Amino acid sequence: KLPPGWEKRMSRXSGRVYYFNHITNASQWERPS
Repeated sequence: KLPPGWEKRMSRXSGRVYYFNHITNASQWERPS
């Protein structure tokens, strides 16, 4: 599973997947380990 707080999203816009963290407000293109 994704680590705590992380959600996989897609901007169906560009079709790019990204990840967002609810705890920290961080976002990143790559899947968290």
